[PDB]
Amino acid sequence: SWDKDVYPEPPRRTPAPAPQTSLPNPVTYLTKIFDLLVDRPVTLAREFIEQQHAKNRYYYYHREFRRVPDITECEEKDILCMFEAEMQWRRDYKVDQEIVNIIQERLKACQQREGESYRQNCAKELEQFTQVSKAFQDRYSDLGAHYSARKCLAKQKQRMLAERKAAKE
Amino acid sequence: MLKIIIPTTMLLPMTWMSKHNMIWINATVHSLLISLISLSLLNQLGENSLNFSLTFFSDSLSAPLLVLTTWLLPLMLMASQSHLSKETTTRKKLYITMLILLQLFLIMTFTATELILFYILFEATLVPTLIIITRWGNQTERLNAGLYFLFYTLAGSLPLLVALVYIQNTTGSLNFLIIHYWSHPLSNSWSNIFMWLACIMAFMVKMPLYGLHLWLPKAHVEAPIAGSMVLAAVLLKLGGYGMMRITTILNPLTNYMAYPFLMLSMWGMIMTSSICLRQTDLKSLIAYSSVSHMALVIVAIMIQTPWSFMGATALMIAHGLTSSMLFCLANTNYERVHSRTMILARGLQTLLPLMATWWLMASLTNLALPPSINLIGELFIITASFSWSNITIILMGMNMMITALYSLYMLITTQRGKYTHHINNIKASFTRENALMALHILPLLLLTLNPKMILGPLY
Amino acid sequence: IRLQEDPDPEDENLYEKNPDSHGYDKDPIVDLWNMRVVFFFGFSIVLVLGSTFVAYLPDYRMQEWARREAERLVKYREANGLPLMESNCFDPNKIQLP
Amino acid sequence: MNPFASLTLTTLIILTIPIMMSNSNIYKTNLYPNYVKTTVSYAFTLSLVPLLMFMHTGQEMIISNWHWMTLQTVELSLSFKMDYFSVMFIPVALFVTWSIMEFSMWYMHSDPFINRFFKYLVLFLITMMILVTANNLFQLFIGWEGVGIMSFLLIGWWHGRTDANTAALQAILYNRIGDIGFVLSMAWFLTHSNAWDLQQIFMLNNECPNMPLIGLLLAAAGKSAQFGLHPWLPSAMEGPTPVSALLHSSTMVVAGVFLLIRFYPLMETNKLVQTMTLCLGAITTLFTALCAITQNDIKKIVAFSTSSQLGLMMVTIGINQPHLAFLHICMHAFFKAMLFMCSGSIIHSLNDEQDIRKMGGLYKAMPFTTTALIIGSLALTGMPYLTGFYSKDLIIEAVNMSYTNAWALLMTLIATSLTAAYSTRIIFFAFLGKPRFPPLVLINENNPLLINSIKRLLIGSIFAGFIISNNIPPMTVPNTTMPLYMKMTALIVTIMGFMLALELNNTTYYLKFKYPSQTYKFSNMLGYYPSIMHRLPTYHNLSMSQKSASSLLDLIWLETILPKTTSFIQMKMSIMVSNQKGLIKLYFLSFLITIMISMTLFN
Amino acid sequence: ARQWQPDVEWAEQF
Amino acid sequence: PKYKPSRLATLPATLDPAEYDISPETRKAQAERLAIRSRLKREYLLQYNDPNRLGVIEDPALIRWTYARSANIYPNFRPTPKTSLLGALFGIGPLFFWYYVFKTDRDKKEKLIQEGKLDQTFNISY
Amino acid sequence: NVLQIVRDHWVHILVPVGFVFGCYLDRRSDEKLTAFRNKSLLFKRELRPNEEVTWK
Amino acid sequence: KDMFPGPYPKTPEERAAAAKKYNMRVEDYEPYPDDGMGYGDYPKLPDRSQQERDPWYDWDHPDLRLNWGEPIHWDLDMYIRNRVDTSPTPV
Amino acid sequence: FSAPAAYLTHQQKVLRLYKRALRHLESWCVHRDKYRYFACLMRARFDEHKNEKDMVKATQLLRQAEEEFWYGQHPQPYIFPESPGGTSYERYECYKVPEWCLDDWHPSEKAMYPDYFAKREQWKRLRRESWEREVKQLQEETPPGGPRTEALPPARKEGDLPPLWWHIVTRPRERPM
Amino acid sequence: KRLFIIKPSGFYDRRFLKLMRFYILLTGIPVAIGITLVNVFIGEAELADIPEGYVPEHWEYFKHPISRWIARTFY
Repeated sequence: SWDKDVYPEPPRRTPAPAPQTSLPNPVTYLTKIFDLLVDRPVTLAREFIEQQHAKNRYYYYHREFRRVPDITECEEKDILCMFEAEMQWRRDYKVDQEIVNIIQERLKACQQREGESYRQNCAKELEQFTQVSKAFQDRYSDLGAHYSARKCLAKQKQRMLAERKAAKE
Repeated sequence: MLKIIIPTTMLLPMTWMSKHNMIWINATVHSLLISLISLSLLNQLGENSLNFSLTFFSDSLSAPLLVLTTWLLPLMLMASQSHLSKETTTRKKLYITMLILLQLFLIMTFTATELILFYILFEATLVPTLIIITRWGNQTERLNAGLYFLFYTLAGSLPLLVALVYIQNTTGSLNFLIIHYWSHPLSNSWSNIFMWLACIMAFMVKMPLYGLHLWLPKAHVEAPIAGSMVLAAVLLKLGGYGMMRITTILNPLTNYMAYPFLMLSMWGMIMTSSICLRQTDLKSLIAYSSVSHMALVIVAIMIQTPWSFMGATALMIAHGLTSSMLFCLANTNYERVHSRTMILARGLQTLLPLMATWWLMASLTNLALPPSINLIGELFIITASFSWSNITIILMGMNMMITALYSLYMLITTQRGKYTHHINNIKASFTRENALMALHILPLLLLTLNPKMILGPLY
Repeated sequence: IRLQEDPDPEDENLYEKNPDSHGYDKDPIVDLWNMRVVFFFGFSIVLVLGSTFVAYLPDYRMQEWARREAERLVKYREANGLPLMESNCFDPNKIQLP
Repeated sequence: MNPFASLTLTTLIILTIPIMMSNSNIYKTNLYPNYVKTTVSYAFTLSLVPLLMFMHTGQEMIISNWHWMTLQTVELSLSFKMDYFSVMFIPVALFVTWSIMEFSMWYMHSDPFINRFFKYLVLFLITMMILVTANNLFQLFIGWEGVGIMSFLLIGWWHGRTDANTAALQAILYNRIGDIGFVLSMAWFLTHSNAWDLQQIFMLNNECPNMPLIGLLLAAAGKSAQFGLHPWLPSAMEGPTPVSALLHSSTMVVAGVFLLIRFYPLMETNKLVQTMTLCLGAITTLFTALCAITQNDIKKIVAFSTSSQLGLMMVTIGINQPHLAFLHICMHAFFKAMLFMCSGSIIHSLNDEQDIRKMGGLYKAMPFTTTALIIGSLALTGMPYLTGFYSKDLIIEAVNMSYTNAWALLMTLIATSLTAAYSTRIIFFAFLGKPRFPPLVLINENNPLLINSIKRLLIGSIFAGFIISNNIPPMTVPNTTMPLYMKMTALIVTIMGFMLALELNNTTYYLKFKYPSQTYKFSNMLGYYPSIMHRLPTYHNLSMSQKSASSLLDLIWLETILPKTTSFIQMKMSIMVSNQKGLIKLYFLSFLITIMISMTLFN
Repeated sequence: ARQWQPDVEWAEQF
Repeated sequence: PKYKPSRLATLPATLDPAEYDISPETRKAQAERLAIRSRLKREYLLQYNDPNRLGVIEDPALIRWTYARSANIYPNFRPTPKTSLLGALFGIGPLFFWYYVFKTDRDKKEKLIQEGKLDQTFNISY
Repeated sequence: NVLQIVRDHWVHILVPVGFVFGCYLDRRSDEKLTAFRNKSLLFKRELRPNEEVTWK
Repeated sequence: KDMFPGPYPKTPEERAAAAKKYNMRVEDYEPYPDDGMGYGDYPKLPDRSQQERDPWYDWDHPDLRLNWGEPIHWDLDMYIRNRVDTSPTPV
Repeated sequence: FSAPAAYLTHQQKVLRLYKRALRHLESWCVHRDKYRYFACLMRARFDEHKNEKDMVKATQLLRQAEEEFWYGQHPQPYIFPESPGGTSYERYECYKVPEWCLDDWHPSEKAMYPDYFAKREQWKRLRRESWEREVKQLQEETPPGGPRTEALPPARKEGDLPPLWWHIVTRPRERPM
Repeated sequence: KRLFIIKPSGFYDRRFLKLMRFYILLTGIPVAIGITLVNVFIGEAELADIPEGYVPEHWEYFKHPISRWIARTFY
């Protein structure tokens, strides 16, 4: 259901069953018992419920907000423009928080899946999380509990002044 | 917002024109209905606040408090039915109307869009409270308690009035939205320092800062049960809400001016928890526990980090519920033994079993047992303060340890041991008291399933 | 020192006149109806229906919307080679730095 | 793989059914304890299947089912870490709980609130399962505090007994002192890795500075009753014997060790924390074993044995051998729960007698409990090819063949000798010799419940060691080559301890009554630790609270500084202004002075 | 039990 | 040897010289103490075994203890130099100590941030 | 009698009528705040046919 | 009003009245040192915990080990059986 | 129990020390045969100077024994289970419900034990009637300046009960369950 | 010999617990039944794209039918 591009899953490499002993593997019998006593009734119930859902098929939509002029293109006391820009900035802040959440989910999934080789096999995920975390900390950090778009603008201006000072040295 | 204000006002003629056998019933019915209606205010938007009109608005901070007040009014009525049973009809109606006026004033404080209207109503809350404390209190100390409380609040709040009017004159408006958008940094001049103080001390008095907390024990001990309930559940959170609202125009001077208050609260939590360890009055122990809990909210507000504000809101709601329930339990014990001495009546775990379970659960919530919202708030504030400074963890852990110690000490002293031999008037707990405790506890436990509701606007 | 009534005996147990009391008032009928009103409007309405109303409250906090927007943005950034999250909350081309 | 998640979640969910049904009519009948026991047995049988799957393949997962709340960039969700540790510890805990619950259905039969007792047992089991199967630090803390609170409620089972209340409060105090470090660790992990899940914490922290690991160490010391925070466990013997057998013997007291095991990939990087854990473990082993040698209360001896075994587990953690420590936890649960059950049987048979001095000649009077106690003591003392052999012997061998603090190693060896010693004590002064209990002998153990529970724990303490050791995948490089004397060190020390203790036990018979030595007083009085650390700090804190704060600041200075001083000044000014004179001759002269002053000043 | 309700000693203070 | 008592471990009655005084004055003192105790016990039992009592036997001793702990503190307080100095060193002492500690820590943190020598790789929650 | 019931419990209708009146007053207040009904750069869209207002 | 704790006794008459008030003997009655701490006339009972008291005596309050009307120590709460114990120890 | 005395005589104190010495000796000498051997030796010492008549010396004999006893005292002496300091001390105190709690029962609850409650009311009647005699009797026998000992008088005449008997007689049992 | 057990009155606590359970269930059971029926029969919504030329209602941006009903009726 979820876009596999957003949440990448490596191809599943499952070893084939190659028993060498002649003893009856209790795991196989237990799995068959489970599939007979739980899976079948659960699947039948899900089939019934999915039929009922398909009988009454309705839709819900993802609301899309158009881009609005930022706080940079906003007069000193233009309360209307400032309100629009502040709402857009808060929406962007929420979206960036969710982006960081997605990256963290990727990192956790990689850490669990790779088992004992997570340190070497999740370097790419660690790098992606480091990049996103540094970007987020540069943008949304130290603002405080009363953060506003004007405060990010001020922090960005301070950072750009520091960059200019470094470049001129 | 008038959908809640108008029925609250209509409660008064209803109670005044109701038969003497139906004041409590009608009051409970319609206060519960008002709370049910006010539950609709919890549908807060992610970014923008709910601006009903030019005068009233509500965000993810105001809505939980409004719901708490509308829910606490019926609880206060149920708790105050008992001792106000032999009173005359007119005085019972008067008491109910005082409670209703207090609730109405609290609603209009939590919804006000103008800082001066907020101040007017938040100082108007004094009159019903003071009357309740000095008229229906049982002891002779209710007169001094009312004065201490009233004068502490007024001496804190009058400079706030001066500062608010000065800000109105200088910036042109006191509306929360405008004062938030048109915000400007405060310089390090002495004038800005004293404006910061004038704005801060008023709410520091309300939620008792260590040193300005002397009025809270007197007020909570001498007042009747319902009065203590409001004073502990809402009238302390008024200061926290006001501080979280006004800290928008007090930056960046707070960074440097918060040190005295931060240190005062971070030491007063330990001091008041230790005081609870050595208390002889149950209500005084609960009041000092309230002081210790509100010290954390003071710290969280004075740190001004998103996690600190979320923890502050959660702790405010949780502490209000827990303190109200603890005061109700102490009231039941008092109405049974007619004394507030903790060591007087012992071994109540064998005479009132369900009341013992209520005490146990209330104490567990008080000591921040996971996954209660008390712990959610405390842990958020602790993490915020640790990020502020790693050294804070020592005081936070010591405070948690002492809180657990004194809460379980209260539980052991009251609901454990050998029963008091001579006491023979302990009757089986009524359905009303058990229902009161259940209505105190069940929302508290349910909020842990949806903590997002009481985590404030920064969630 | 004064002609005053003797202290009234400690509050008479409502169980004495009616063993079924529920607390509240003294009249048994009004006691029963007050208990019914309290329990109904407290547990069956504002607790049960209240928790259900607050549990199925429509998502106006835009959490699912934010997650979907984040998914779309991540798709765009990774597919087109953009470095996921930028390092400026506002475009530098619109900032007139001193 | 698909059945795995379902089975692992059901094994935890089924345990909540008795709690839900406690609101029904079953809770009011006498069938509730039996329903609880059957529920736990079914839970164990269901938990066997995921263990079989793990043994077959190695199936480990994480089930993040419910999304609780998202705090901006931090997502807190109800997640269970089904890995080797959890999937293997759940069956052992459930088996022990089943045995304990049958033994309690026998032992706690007379109690008017046996249903409450069983409900509290299941609540503790649920909290422990939450703790073990926790993927976030918040859920782990939930389990932590739940276990602590259930311990508090079970220690003070008899509310009338004040000593039970004191013990429960002491346990809560020490556990909260550990929770201070736990909260420190949680805060550090959140503020330096932006996650409470074990996954991201393991990922980001590849150096893991001292502070979070020191907080974890403090929490472990708190829950595992290590030195400084040790005395609560011996005092926790104030509760019913099933409680001390289930919580403070096998499941609860290993919570700290399990917490340290859970964060092993982090403690591996650090070196100071490893040394601190090793030293703390050695101190605990030596001190607790030394205290146990001269204890006269059988429950107290077994509690100190639990403390020493927990110290040995902490040492094993300090030698960077976490899986060995987990294996030792698993085996120690098996044999120590049985030891406690045998002690409880002895106590019940002799009419609530717990002092070994008034118990004797029970070898043939109670053959089944005698056999079980002997087998348990042998397993504890690392008798070869028992349950304790596959853990304790390997631990000693690993400690010997490693870069280790020498005195820690010496203390561990001495502690093993003293474990052999106190084992001899609970056999000589209890089963051997002539009877010392009062007449009217009521010795009887032919109860199906007690016999069956002890029998199941016997089978588990005999064969589970071999089974688990041969079934688990290899997770540590074995010490193949080792000097013979070092290879036999464990057995040699155990034999030496056995011989020396028995020798002194025989000398007790000699009619040579002497006076106590200083060392005996030190050992019997628990190193004096719960006599100055329970009187001086407490007295200082309480006296400070009463005088320096409660009176001095609040009721005196705070009031004197602001309210009292102002009111006094206002009163004096009121007296001055209202002089109550009322003479025109005075204030008309005042008017003249005012007119002159105004003319001078304002011109 | 009852409210304190000023007596003559308190009233004569005023 | 001999037993050295302390405040937390009082002298046992057996090792107390006063336990062995048989002088008639001490005996008379014990008799008076017993008489007072027996009178109090008689009053309490008369109130306790009374079938007509349906309340709490108020204890004047408990009332006095509660009053002295809470309400009688300030009226009997005199700002002596001992009291004033103890109050100061216990009230503002710890406050200034904690202020110094926290201020130094915050200054160190701010300096490290300013010079860029403090690592905050994943500090995106505060 | 029915008339007895109403003459004794007419007060049980004030607060519901109060809630209705408060909702009406809130709607009336919302009426006088339609200064930017469809004039916000974010939600400004063409009115659909047979839709005079978006009620915003 | 005369059965409540009062100021520090100064005259021997006041010391006798306070001793009578607290149900003690005049010789045994010893108030706290009047250093200004606010103790007042409340007696300074021996600083011994509630654990030393005879466990076999029939106290009015068994768990507290006290008798009705008996003067209560200032630090009773600190000296209860659940808290700091001053009973003699072997060593 | 029994009413105490204003003091313990030298005879009482010696006996008190003797019981403690033997009980501590039992704790030390765990073996029954071992304890019996040193018990007679202890008995001999308490009989070596029994006939000593100098009370000054007799008190000095006591003093030396107590110092010897305290130093030789067992740090962990044996305590009976249902004794102060015992493992089973106050264990069933949470089940001892006072009898007056039965008057608060619902009539339906009292309807399930008619014979017991009917017999209980007869006990209430006895207490109500006899109380006036007990009040009267105590006043007569009491010395003018109140009592000087806790010992209470018995029922002097017929048709009378010992004064202040109700709580002593209707006390909860040791195992209420 | 069966001896009478002296207990505090448990009638009132039991009655309160029974009343609390009954009053909770009186709406919990109908609410749970309604939720199950709605989920099984009505079901949730499908995330479809916004059709061109169509302006969805505010309640049409939520998934669960009960949440949609709340948003359409009270907001």
